[PDB]
Amino acid sequence: QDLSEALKEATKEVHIRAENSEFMRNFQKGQVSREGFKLVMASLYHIYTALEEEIERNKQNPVYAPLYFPEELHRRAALEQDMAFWYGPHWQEAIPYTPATQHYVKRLHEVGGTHPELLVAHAYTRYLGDLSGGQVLKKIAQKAMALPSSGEGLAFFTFPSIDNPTKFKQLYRARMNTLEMTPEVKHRVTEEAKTAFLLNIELFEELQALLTE
Ligand code: HEM
Repeated sequence: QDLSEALKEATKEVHIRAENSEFMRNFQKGQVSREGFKLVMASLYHIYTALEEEIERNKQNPVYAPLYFPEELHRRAALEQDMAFWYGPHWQEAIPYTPATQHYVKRLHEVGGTHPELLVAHAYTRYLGDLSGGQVLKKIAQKAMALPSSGEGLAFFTFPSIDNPTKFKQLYRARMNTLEMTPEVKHRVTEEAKTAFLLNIELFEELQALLTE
């Protein structure tokens, strides 16, 4: 069984749970405020910072290297424009760093430092999602929050070096299938992908509590 297929199978059920999180329902219903959006976006800032720092540490390692697409995928410079937009010039000393965000960053550093062969799980989970449901979330954000088509505030959702997200995703899946793959690596990669989804679910449960409690 191809890694891309194995991953899709392993994560299809938790994906259902992820897209039907309370925070995400509210999001999809058009019920998303400036405050909430700022929270989530700050949290993603720390997360992709960690992910991308670990991608860079392992860019020449053959267990990840074929998935190394900084120009097309990396989100950090984008998230920097977005933080400046949402939090202002001094956003670096403004933005929150929640405990669930930290738990996520911490795992990212463990994977990147000790188990680089799983790093694919974490890039899969985030980047492919961004190129799928992220695109739908983007249109909802624009309508709900009156964000202009020029794109300010939504750099995270914008992939100017990818012309066709669908064909790119196909390319990425195919590449995933060229990684050296043993049963031990395949099993563990698909477990880590599930953990990645859970980390995301936990982040959203925490953001939603913060918006109420
Ligand atoms: C309202 C929220 C969401 C919607 C509407 C949504 C929608 C989608 C749709 C329609 C696809 C299929 C596209 C294709 O086959 O190429 C997809 C794939 C994916 N999504 Fe989501 N999604 C949402 C949230 C999430 C979250 C929170 C994550 C991860 C944290 C995520 C990760 C992925 C991944 C990794 C894939 C690729 C599956 C694969 O083709 O192997 N999605 N999503």
